[PDB]
Amino acid sequence: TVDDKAVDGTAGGLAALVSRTSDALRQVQTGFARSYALSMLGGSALVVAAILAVQ
Amino acid sequence: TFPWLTVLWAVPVVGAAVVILLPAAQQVLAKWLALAVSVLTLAVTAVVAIGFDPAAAQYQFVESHRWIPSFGTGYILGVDGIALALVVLTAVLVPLLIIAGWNDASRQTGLAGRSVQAYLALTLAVEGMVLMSLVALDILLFYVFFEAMLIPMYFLIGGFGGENRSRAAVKFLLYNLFGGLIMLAAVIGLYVVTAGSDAFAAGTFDFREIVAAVSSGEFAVNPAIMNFLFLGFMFAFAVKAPLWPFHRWLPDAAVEATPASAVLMMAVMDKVGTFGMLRYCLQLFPDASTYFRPVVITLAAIGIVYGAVLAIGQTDVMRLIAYTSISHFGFIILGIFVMTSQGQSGSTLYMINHGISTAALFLIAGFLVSRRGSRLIDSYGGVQKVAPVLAGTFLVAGLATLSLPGLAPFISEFLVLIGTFTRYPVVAVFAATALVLSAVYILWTYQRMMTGPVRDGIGDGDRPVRDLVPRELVVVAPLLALLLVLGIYPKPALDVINPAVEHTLTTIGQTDPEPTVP
Amino acid sequence: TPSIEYGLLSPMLIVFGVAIAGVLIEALAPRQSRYPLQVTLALGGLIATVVAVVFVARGLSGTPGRPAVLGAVVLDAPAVFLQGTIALVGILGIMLIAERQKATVSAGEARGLEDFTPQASAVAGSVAEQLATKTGVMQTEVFPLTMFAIGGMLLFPAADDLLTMFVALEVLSLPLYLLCGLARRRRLLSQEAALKYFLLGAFSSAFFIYGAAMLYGSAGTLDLSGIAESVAAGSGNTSLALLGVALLLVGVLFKVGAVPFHSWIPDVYQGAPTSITAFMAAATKIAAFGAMLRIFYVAVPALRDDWRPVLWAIAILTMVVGTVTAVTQTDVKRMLAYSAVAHSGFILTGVIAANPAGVSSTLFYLFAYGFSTLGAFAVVGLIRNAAGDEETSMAQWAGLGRRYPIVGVVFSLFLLAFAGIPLTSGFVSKFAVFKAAGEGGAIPLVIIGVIASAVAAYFYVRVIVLMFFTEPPDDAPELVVPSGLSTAVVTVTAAVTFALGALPQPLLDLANSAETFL
Amino acid sequence: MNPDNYLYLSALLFTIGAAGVLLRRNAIVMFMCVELMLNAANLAFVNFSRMHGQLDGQVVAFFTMVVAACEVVVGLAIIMAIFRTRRSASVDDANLLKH
Amino acid sequence: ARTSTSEAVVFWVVGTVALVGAIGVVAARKAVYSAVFLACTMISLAVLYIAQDAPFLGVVQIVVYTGAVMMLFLFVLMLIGVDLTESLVETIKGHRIAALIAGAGFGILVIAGIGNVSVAGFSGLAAANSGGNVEGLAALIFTRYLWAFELTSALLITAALGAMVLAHRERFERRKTQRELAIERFQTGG
Repeated sequence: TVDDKAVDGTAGGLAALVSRTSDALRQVQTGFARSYALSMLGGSALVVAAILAVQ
Repeated sequence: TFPWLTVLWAVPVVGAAVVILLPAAQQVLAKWLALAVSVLTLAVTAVVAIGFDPAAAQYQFVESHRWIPSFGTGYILGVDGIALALVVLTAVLVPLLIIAGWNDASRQTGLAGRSVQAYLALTLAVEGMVLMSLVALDILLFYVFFEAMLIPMYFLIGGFGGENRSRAAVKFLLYNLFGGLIMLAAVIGLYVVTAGSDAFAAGTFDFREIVAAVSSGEFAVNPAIMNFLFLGFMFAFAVKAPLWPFHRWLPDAAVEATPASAVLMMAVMDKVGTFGMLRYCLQLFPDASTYFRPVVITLAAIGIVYGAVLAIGQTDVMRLIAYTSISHFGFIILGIFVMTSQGQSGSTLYMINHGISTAALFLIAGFLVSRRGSRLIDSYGGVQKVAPVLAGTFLVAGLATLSLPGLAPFISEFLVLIGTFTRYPVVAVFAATALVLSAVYILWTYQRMMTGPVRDGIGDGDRPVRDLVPRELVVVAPLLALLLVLGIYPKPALDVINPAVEHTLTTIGQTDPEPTVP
Repeated sequence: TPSIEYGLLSPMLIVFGVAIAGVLIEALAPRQSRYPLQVTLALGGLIATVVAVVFVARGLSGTPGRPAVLGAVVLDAPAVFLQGTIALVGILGIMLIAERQKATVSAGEARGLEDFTPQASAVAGSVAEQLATKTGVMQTEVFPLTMFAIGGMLLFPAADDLLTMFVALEVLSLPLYLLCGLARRRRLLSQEAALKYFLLGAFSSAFFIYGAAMLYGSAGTLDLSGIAESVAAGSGNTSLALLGVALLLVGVLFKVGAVPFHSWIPDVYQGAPTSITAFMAAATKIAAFGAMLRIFYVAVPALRDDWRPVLWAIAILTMVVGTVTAVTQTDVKRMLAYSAVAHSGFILTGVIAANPAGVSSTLFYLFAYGFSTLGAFAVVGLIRNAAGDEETSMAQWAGLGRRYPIVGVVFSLFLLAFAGIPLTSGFVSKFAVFKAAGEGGAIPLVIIGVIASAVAAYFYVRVIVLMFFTEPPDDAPELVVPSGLSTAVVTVTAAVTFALGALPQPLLDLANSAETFL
Repeated sequence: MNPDNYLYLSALLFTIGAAGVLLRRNAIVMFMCVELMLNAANLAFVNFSRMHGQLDGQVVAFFTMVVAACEVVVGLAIIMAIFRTRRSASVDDANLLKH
Repeated sequence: ARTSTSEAVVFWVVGTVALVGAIGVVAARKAVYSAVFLACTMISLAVLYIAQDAPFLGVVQIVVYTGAVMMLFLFVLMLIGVDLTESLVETIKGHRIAALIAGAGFGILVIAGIGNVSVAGFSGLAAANSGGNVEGLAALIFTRYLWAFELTSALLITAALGAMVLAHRERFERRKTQRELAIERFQTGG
């Protein structure tokens, strides 16, 4: 039980986490060019990070 | 000055290239040519071993060329006692695995008729890449081959296997490649550290120079960085050579892959993990290895007992042998990391003996599984009556994996256990229990299969269990012969291994503890 | 008067003159003779460009480099390296683009295997489009457009000032905007891809120009060296320098496809013509990364402590989101798109090194990766549904390798290179960038890239599983080899990906010699 | 009036342009918003060139205008092809490639 | 650094026009209104260029963008509609708020980055425009920026090629001539 559920189960849980995160990220590609543009404009994260790099 | 080591690894790869390039119609010629290349590599191994003087310097047959100076790595080969031992193991096994998997690729379709040729070429490429890893005295070269040899075997598992071949192949490759990539992180960290230290002219991968510097104390580095790099190496070598927690991939693949390929994975390739643990981890990171020595020792002993127990609990022959190999890998790692001359020498001889013993036992079980297409233990019974020679060889192999003194593996397990007692007696007893556990999962398996009233369809019908054919006799006889010889007279192999072990223990600032009595 | 270094500017001048000549061929050459001349004029020109570059490389043997047009163009070792890489990749891309249909029974053979719709102005599936296909007409205007792109991508690494980089960025982007909408099949998807790429590229270019404005404001000049003197001299407005760097980075990251800006790549690479996909995924990545190397190693080194933390995050995201999103992608083209997304972050790690090893590793990475990606996309273009549509759903690829062992093996090599398994240029490539990052103080990025590569190996490996370890389905896609041009592309590309992985010191010495900017 | 005010206006204009590209479906409106961003960049160049006592930024404004014209024409071509196939110029409709 | 109060008045009125024009471009629900607002913004920016000692740039702005907005208006009438009043209703869940937030944040951040700059030295343009604003632009364009000027030709050619490849419709889709129509069993009258 330990082998099939703990040792194998930890790796399987990591795989399930990776797969769920992949699905969640893939939902981010809504296919709307304006959504991609919204992500790019939120790329002002870069502007704020570079400006805050002074402090 | 002849490139003996270079040719040793080159021949299998060139042979794979020729084989895969043969016309599909030359399948028989392909089999024979692959066997011939394996035998030629074994002859090269024979000359290398004969010319090797264990009383002489630590590294022999040293070949050196510039390969990638930008990365501080050069094509540097050189075989020591331990590398020589594992090279001999790989060379003696590979032809036997070839004649063992003679018909393994027959029932495949596709590949434009090259399924047999692909099988053989993949086997040869695995053999050569393992050899390159063994004789490589360059850290980056060794990592290159150590990681890459995963791919030929990934194919060899995925193609030429059972229904779960895809899943088991993926799990194997991903586990091992994740470990290898962690070791890549560690390798790059080591390069940065060497570049940051005045001991080297530049960021270096030359194993000998780095070892000399760390021993001489000039290459003094923060213990934290050394700990992390050691852990990076350890993760990869542990997933490769299965240390208890990380063993999980090996059972499935060994089950799914054809028996010859599974043996090539376990007996030969997985050894490379422990080999690396012996050559690099200890001789690159002595202080870190010592600091982590208790934890790794604990993991190895737990793996011994845990694999023994699981093998006991396995209903599947192949899964049982895989877990048995896991427990034996626990023995090997325990003996290597106890840093005792008895321990390390016994664990090297244990790599040899376990390779041969698992090869024999697993191939015999593979023949039995071929006869009747079930891997379930309960599917058999009273096979000893129908196929007396098969049962006799299976029992002999089990005895070998059981660590019986009349056979080779005992000489090693004993040596390892003895070694463990001088530094961790509790752990030594904990592992010694595996002597009982081995009897359990070996003799109970033989009882369930070979003894009792003959099961249905065993001696009759379309799936009878016919005795060993002459080819299986050729596969089996040399393995049992080596087991007998090394059990009775391990003196030559031990004499080769001991100088290397003594060199290593001198390198890492460790010595066999003095006896209690003055 | 101005002095024009014609010998220096020779490659770009040759490409742009060839593009102009190709437009002339379109303008005043009869239909039946247009394609033979264009493919003649284009390929030769690029070959000539390649030749020019090597002579220019000989020209820069003594001096590190030189500006050409009173600034605004500097041919230094990195510039010639990137220009040569782009020239070779353009030759391969145009060999893909020139591939005509496999004349079956009719003479309507017309540049369809290149996947270009006979008349892009026609409504997809209209009677006019069908009649054009039957008549075998091709819009040869593709060849000039492609050439123009190369011209821009040749300049964009070599541009030595903000105005020239912006003009080159537009000059390379507009051709690609147009090309993305000309696919022969799934015309709706290609048109959508063209619209998305145009809209997002125009957005990114607007950011690029606004950042150029801010940098000019801070520095009082727009020659890169002048900007570096200003920022290092502390005379300019530091806040404006930072804001301009960030806004410029927005555009360049869109061009390479960092996760905050990558969203276009999946769709565009899926819907664009497979030939144009292969061409762009290499050429645009190379040109954008060359320009970014120039900006971060020439224009604004002194502000490293200011922009290092940003790229860090981006790289992290790029490697994670790029790889994780690919794990569960089910379309081969889209999976390769996300693979490119991840390798953009891998490159950015070696850019973050901010040390000469960073530049050398980045240049090698771009060369090897561009070649590998071009080959992989060409192969994905060779696979066809029964209806002719490029079969891209991974399920239809089951047993593809078994039915076509040669192409299966080549594509598996490309996938392993992307994963970075040793013996492939992809390994050496990722190793170089990671080594630069670690030696530059960015070891944590090396660890995160290790983890991301471990995650990505899964989706790289599942495709090999589908090719080889699964039996082909009932409706398996057939391999169409339209012309010897595509075969030559595949062979050259795979051979490069393999040789440049086994013996990379050639071209790695050239990468090292290109470690300094003018 | 501090000359810096111009930059703020430019920053505002670009911002609005950006918002436009995110908010308006009609491809022509998106093109006009992109033109707004490019022209804001031009305004920043003109102000900075005035500040630095050189016509460089004014020159750069010409090339930006050229790029804006070429970009608008290319977008018009792409939109014409898409409109022929679909008879709609909305960007949201080009959603086939996704996930 | 404070420019003449006349320049202050010009900036305030004209930039008010420009900002309102951009806002109308984004907000007007009739595309023709948005086109006219764009024309207004371009005109205002041209006026600002002139006011900033950039006569030629402003004048060329007025000219070229008159042309450009005329064509964009034609394309609005073609592809969108003559007086179609678009809904401007958010179709992507919560996208409107996210776009407003991102745009406002980027604007605030860019303003913060710009901050006070002119106080750090504002060298008037008189030394440059002396001898001819257009003369100075010619000196720069054809001396230092000659390569970019040449590449503008590549931009032009690529635009033409895109227009011809994607827009021009070859013979197959050519509309029949009146001459052609009258013929064919006496079409349109039989």
